Amino acid sequence: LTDPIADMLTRIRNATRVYKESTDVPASRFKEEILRILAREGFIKGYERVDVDGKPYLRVYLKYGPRRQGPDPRPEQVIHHIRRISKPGRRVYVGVKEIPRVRRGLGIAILSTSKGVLTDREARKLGVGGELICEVW
Amino acid sequence: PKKVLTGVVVSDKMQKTVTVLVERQFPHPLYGKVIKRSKKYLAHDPEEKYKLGDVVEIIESRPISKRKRFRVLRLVESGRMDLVEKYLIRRQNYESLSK
Amino acid sequence: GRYIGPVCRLCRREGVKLYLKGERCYSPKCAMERRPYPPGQHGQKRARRPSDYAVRLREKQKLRRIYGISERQFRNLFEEASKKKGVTGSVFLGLLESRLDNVVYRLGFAVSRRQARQLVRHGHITVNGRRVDLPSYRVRPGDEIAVAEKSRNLELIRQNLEAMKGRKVGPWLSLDVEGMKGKFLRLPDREDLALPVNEQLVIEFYSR
Amino acid sequence: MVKIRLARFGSKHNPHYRIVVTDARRKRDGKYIEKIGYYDPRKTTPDWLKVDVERARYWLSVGAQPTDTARRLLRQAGVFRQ
Amino acid sequence: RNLSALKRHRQSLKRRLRNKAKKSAIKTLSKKAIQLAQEGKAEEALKIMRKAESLIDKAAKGSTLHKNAAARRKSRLMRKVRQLLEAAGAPLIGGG
Amino acid sequence: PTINQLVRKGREKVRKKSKVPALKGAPFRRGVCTVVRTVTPKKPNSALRKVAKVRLTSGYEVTAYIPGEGHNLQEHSVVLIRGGRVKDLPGVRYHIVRGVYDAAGVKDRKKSRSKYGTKKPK
RNA sequence: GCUAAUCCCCCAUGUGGACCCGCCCCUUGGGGUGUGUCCAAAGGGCUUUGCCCGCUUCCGGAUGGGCCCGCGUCCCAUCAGCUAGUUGGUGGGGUAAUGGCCCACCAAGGCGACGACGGGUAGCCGGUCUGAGAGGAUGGCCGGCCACAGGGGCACUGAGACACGGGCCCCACUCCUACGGGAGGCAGCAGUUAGGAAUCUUCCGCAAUGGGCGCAAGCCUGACGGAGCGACGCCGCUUGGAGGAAGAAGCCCUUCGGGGUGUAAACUCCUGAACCCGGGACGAAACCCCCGACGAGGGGACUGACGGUACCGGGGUAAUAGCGCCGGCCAACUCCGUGCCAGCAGCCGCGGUAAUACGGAGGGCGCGAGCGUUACCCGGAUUCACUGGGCGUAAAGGGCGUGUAGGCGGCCUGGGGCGUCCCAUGUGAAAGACCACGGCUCAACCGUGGGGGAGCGUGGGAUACGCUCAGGCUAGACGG
RNA sequence: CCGAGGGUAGGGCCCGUGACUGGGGCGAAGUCGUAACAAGGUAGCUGUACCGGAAGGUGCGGCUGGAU
Ligand code: SF4
Ligand SMILES: [Mg+2]
Ligand SMILES: [Mg+2]
Ligand SMILES: [Mg+2]
Ligand SMILES: [Mg+2]
Ligand SMILES: [Mg+2]
Ligand SMILES: [Mg+2]
Ligand SMILES: [Mg+2]
Ligand SMILES: [Mg+2]
Ligand SMILES: [Mg+2]
Ligand SMILES: [Mg+2]
Ligand SMILES: [Mg+2]
Ligand SMILES: [Mg+2]
Ligand SMILES: [Mg+2]
Ligand SMILES: [Mg+2]
Ligand SMILES: [Mg+2]
Ligand SMILES: [Mg+2]
Ligand SMILES: [Mg+2]
Ligand SMILES: [Mg+2]
Ligand SMILES: [Mg+2]
Ligand SMILES: [Mg+2]
Ligand SMILES: [Mg+2]
Ligand SMILES: [Mg+2]
Ligand SMILES: [Mg+2]
Ligand SMILES: [Mg+2]
Ligand SMILES: [Mg+2]
Ligand SMILES: [Mg+2]
Ligand SMILES: [Mg+2]
Ligand SMILES: [Mg+2]
Ligand SMILES: [Mg+2]
Ligand SMILES: [Mg+2]
Ligand SMILES: [Mg+2]
Ligand SMILES: [Mg+2]
Ligand SMILES: [Mg+2]
Ligand SMILES: [Mg+2]
Ligand SMILES: [Mg+2]
Ligand SMILES: [Mg+2]
Ligand SMILES: [Mg+2]
Ligand SMILES: [Mg+2]
Ligand SMILES: [Mg+2]
Ligand SMILES: [Mg+2]
Ligand SMILES: [Mg+2]
Ligand SMILES: [Mg+2]
Ligand SMILES: [Mg+2]
Ligand SMILES: [Mg+2]
Ligand SMILES: [Mg+2]
Ligand SMILES: [Mg+2]
Ligand SMILES: [Mg+2]
Ligand SMILES: [Mg+2]
Ligand SMILES: [Mg+2]
Ligand SMILES: [Mg+2]
Ligand SMILES: [Mg+2]
Ligand SMILES: [Mg+2]
Ligand SMILES: [Mg+2]
Ligand SMILES: [Mg+2]
Ligand SMILES: [Mg+2]
Ligand SMILES: [Mg+2]
Ligand SMILES: [Mg+2]
Ligand SMILES: [Mg+2]
Ligand SMILES: [Mg+2]
Ligand SMILES: [Mg+2]
Ligand SMILES: [Mg+2]
Ligand SMILES: [Mg+2]
Ligand SMILES: [Mg+2]
Ligand SMILES: [Mg+2]
Ligand SMILES: [Mg+2]
Ligand SMILES: [Mg+2]
Ligand SMILES: [Mg+2]
Ligand SMILES: [Mg+2]
Ligand SMILES: [Mg+2]
Ligand SMILES: [Mg+2]
Ligand SMILES: [Mg+2]
Ligand SMILES: [Mg+2]
Ligand SMILES: [Mg+2]
Ligand SMILES: [Mg+2]
Ligand SMILES: [Mg+2]
Ligand SMILES: [Mg+2]
Ligand SMILES: [Mg+2]
Ligand SMILES: [Mg+2]
Ligand SMILES: [Mg+2]
Ligand SMILES: [Mg+2]
Ligand SMILES: [Mg+2]
Ligand SMILES: [Mg+2]
Ligand SMILES: [Mg+2]
Ligand SMILES: [Mg+2]
Ligand SMILES: [Mg+2]
Ligand SMILES: [Mg+2]
Ligand SMILES: [Mg+2]
Ligand SMILES: [Mg+2]
Ligand SMILES: [Mg+2]
Ligand SMILES: [Mg+2]
Repeated sequence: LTDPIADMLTRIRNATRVYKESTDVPASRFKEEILRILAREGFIKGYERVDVDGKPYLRVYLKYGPRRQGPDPRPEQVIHHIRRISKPGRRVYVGVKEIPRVRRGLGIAILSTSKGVLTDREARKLGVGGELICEVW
Repeated sequence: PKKVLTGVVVSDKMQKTVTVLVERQFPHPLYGKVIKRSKKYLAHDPEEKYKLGDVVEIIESRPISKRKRFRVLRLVESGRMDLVEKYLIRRQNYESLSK
Repeated sequence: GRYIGPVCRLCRREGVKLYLKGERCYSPKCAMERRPYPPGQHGQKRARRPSDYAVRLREKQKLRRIYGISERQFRNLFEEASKKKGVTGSVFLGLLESRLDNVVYRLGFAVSRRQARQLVRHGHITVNGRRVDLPSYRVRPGDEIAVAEKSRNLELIRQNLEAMKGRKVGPWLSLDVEGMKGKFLRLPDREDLALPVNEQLVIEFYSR
Repeated sequence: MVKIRLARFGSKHNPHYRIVVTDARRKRDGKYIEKIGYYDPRKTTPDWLKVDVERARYWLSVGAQPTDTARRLLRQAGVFRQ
Repeated sequence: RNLSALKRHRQSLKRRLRNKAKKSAIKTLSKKAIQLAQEGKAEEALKIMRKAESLIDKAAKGSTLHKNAAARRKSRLMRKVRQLLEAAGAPLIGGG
Repeated sequence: PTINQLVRKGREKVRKKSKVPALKGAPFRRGVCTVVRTVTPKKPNSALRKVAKVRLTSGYEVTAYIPGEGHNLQEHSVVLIRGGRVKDLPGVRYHIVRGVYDAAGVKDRKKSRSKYGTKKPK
């Protein structure tokens, strides 16, 4: 496994697309800090540290919209979109002045900075930059 | 200031001179990724005290010879032959890239 | 220079009276009153559906034909508007308006912009005192647009000054007849002019 | 020596010099060492002359030599008032 | 077809004479003195060495030697003479 | 390709192949005609196209089109040429400029006259 | 053969400065000090026991430079190996100065897939052009650096040159001549010729800015300031304006009733480019002279190539329009002629007797002292794709393993802080560009002010992710 | 001594050109046949090999991208 982070985000996207209530990803005090952004910003209900076969995991509680009318009754997603930016193949770093506005504000860019994991909004607030972990909307 | 660089000694087969290999990273100007590039400096060692495997710092200095414009500033670590291997194995591999 | 030919065919092609003459524009001897179909052998033939391209060309040509201005000059203004702050469609109409010869025709000193040119060109006009005979002078707020003293006493300008006495003049202008002088109050809000131009279609012409 | 003089900018029949400190061996309109004011011989605006006077005294203090018709525009701005 | 650049060449030729002339002597003497100091012959070496040192600094007054050349020439003279005398010694006059 | 692959090999800016080499970077080039004659065009056309083989100041010898109805070109006719092939006569890649050197304009053109070096009439 | 000097030399004089040795600070050859040694000079002019311009040695400044280092700088790997002054060392030579820059000896090294060596192409930058941007393309004019001065080599003079209009030599070419001999170097401004698709007057002036010499008067200045030619470009302006028929003639169409050109013309009136007449600049106030003190300061005078031009006044004539296109893309349609011919053509395609596609015509569309064509650059081209593409069948998975370099890499904890991120500060010239204002009647053009940036140096700071060191783990992997 | 260059001798790369020659592209108004496309009238294609005026054929092995 070469990208624990992408692996997580993908475990989610994959789950969210068949409408699972939850899905578990292998635990990391960094992966957590990202989920701590994902829930706070209201993309997930939240997470809890559980265990599977003795091994530390993060069970992640997924969130969607109403049932819908039409021949396809499947609800809208709350996480419509989530994708790595920086990767191990190509680390992506931004100064504060060049942090992107995801989707006109309606989405976020989580970022690892030396003031911890922030959103665009949060980063610009404390006025620091860093590795741009990913984007969600 | 006088530019200072840190690197491994890869040759001591000269008298009063060592070859110090300095490495650096930098984002690719277009493709973003952090990439390494390295370069050998001939460093003045009047004392023949620096040896193969030494990780050292060298300081840009007034020219000593053609090609020698750095003196060894000071030792940093001893015995990194594992680096010297990296370099040497690459040179040795060159015998296979010919015709 | 400017167009200088049969001017009625213009209106006829545009399908709209543009008031390019002055007096005759208002009579029933107006071309568009007699033959409101396009000039030449084919105007009576049934029009076929104009292309999108067609449409925007026409709108631009019309706005341009009104001011009798050369296409280069038109263009240079429009660009000027695209660098200038705000809404380009506005500013463009505004900047088209702040031209001397238009202001002069706006303030009524002549019956046609065509006539209002030859007036500026023949040095019969002034701004803030000084004589100006450049039809393209970009007039700013505050500017006093007079008749030449030596030109005040002239038949044509008399007859044309007399026709202005109680005619009201755009919210962005003031006219002091007898005193033969007028004032550029501000740049025109779009509403302040009501030209048969969807100037939006113009921006769209130049974005191809 | 280092000199203080007029570099002609502007355009044809429309002079606009920059009183300027440059090396004597430069070309007229060349790289100057420092700009220190301007001069409009046609006098066509409220301030057709200006001089950083605190500066022009430094360059002088340290050996710059003004041209003739620069000396004047430095007198007229009273860099010489004792 | 004419100039005062001609004049300027005329003079160069003449300065050249005085220069070459001056530099010859300086070398002649330093060598003479280094030669003595090898087989030293202490007093005599030092005698000539002064005569060089004079001649060096004298050329340095003008365009012949740049003063640092003179410095450089002088330094290398003294270094040579002395260290030669150390295989035998001892310094008979001045100096120093 | 991976990002790495691109660090290693880069992307390749691809050059253009000029379609009028004989010009040698010139907008036009002078020449003399060797052969002046007619050529049959390819499917589905049919004609007797007028053509000159021209020897150039640029060392090259090419076939150039002679546009217009009728001309005055023969061997030794000095001619200016311009770029532009004639699609239906393969190998013809250049045009003779009428109205220049020994190539007359078209007698009696009224329309499109500049492209044919025919003067404004009475 | 003669004679002068700010020419040359000798001695004197030593604040100082140079050099060897010692010693103190400093730490590459920086500053100080003691002994020894060595080094200065030119006087000219006034109003003449006093000032001006010089001359000398030292120190600092300022400005201009030399050298050195990090990083950046195109195409071909069908160029993969290159290197004997080669890489290092010791001593010397040389220079302002380090250095294999040069030399002697010694050692056997230096470089290379992070692309050496080789070939090809190109002066580099500020910028310019395009592009939403990223990027691409480009380096003409202006500014900066470099390099060169018929092709080569060389040094001399000098603060500075290995010197475009200085010197030496060799070559190639041309010329002159009295036939013995000798001379040249426009890639300075003009100009000739050749080449070419193609690129200017053998103009005027030092009035202005600048430079050189001079105490100054001033002299020189093809730098420069201007004038000439050329729609080459951009910007500005003209060939008029108002009125004027249910609407002439001519010409085109026509179902022969009419439709078009067209308010277009005529004609009527108004203005008044050009032209004529008068006046007529800004650019020029310093230098100098006067008083004062040859300073500060006040006042006097000279001087304008452009140019009697711009411009101001008065008078005053209706006064150049051309080019492309009209099958679709693409805005603009009918008649005749032609009949797979003549021809058009950027792509698709038009023409074989009713062609909106050829040629002419009427009419129409687009621009207008321009319009078109050819060439080339970016664009459209997300068609080299970083932004921002792809590989079952469209072009595209290596025949398969094994493995070197490389690229990449699980969970937890600490140290370091390289990447990364923040702040401060220096640098980021000027012009250009962007925003504001202002001057030429506008504009173009031009001036003043403002706004920043990447990037790189320096100081400080942060530690999440990447890194690195250190210590744990067992989910990857390996083993029993 | 070094030294522009000159001379001698032998190498390397590149460009132009050459009797003749090999195929290639095109043209098309021709001769010969009909190899592929249908089970294309012998399923096709294929690497190799031998062979034949020519498309091609046959052997060996492979693929189905083969009709029934
Ligand atoms: S409006 Fe005036 S211009 Fe337009 S047609 Fe009627 S008359 Fe002619
Ligand atoms: Mg990305
Ligand atoms: Mg050395
Ligand atoms: Mg109106
Ligand atoms: Mg529309
Ligand atoms: Mg705008
Ligand atoms: Mg209106
Ligand atoms: Mg556009
Ligand atoms: Mg002289
Ligand atoms: Mg001798
Ligand atoms: Mg010298
Ligand atoms: Mg000296
Ligand atoms: Mg055909
Ligand atoms: Mg020829
Ligand atoms: Mg045509
Ligand atoms: Mg005497
Ligand atoms: Mg003495
Ligand atoms: Mg040797
Ligand atoms: Mg040495
Ligand atoms: Mg020197
Ligand atoms: Mg060497
Ligand atoms: Mg490298
Ligand atoms: Mg390569
Ligand atoms: Mg070459
Ligand atoms: Mg070149
Ligand atoms: Mg684009
Ligand atoms: Mg270039
Ligand atoms: Mg160019
Ligand atoms: Mg330049
Ligand atoms: Mg040379
Ligand atoms: Mg030369
Ligand atoms: Mg030449
Ligand atoms: Mg020469
Ligand atoms: Mg010279
Ligand atoms: Mg020379
Ligand atoms: Mg040189
Ligand atoms: Mg020079
Ligand atoms: Mg010359
Ligand atoms: Mg004789
Ligand atoms: Mg001779
Ligand atoms: Mg001559
Ligand atoms: Mg010329
Ligand atoms: Mg010619
Ligand atoms: Mg010129
Ligand atoms: Mg002068
Ligand atoms: Mg002067
Ligand atoms: Mg002087
Ligand atoms: Mg002259
Ligand atoms: Mg009628
Ligand atoms: Mg009618
Ligand atoms: Mg009629
Ligand atoms: Mg009319
Ligand atoms: Mg004046
Ligand atoms: Mg067109
Ligand atoms: Mg178009
Ligand atoms: Mg159409
Ligand atoms: Mg015919
Ligand atoms: Mg017909
Ligand atoms: Mg067509
Ligand atoms: Mg036609
Ligand atoms: Mg124009
Ligand atoms: Mg293109
Ligand atoms: Mg487009
Ligand atoms: Mg692109
Ligand atoms: Mg991509
Ligand atoms: Mg594709
Ligand atoms: Mg496979
Ligand atoms: Mg293989
Ligand atoms: Mg590995
Ligand atoms: Mg790693
Ligand atoms: Mg890790
Ligand atoms: Mg760090
Ligand atoms: Mg900065
Ligand atoms: Mg700037
Ligand atoms: Mg900006
Ligand atoms: Mg203004
Ligand atoms: Mg500015
Ligand atoms: Mg840590
Ligand atoms: Mg570990
Ligand atoms: Mg396991
Ligand atoms: Mg030799
Ligand atoms: Mg040789
Ligand atoms: Mg020779
Ligand atoms: Mg052949
Ligand atoms: Mg078969
Ligand atoms: Mg068959
Ligand atoms: Mg078959
Ligand atoms: Mg077979
Ligand atoms: Mg046979
Ligand atoms: Mg057989
Ligand atoms: Mg098989």
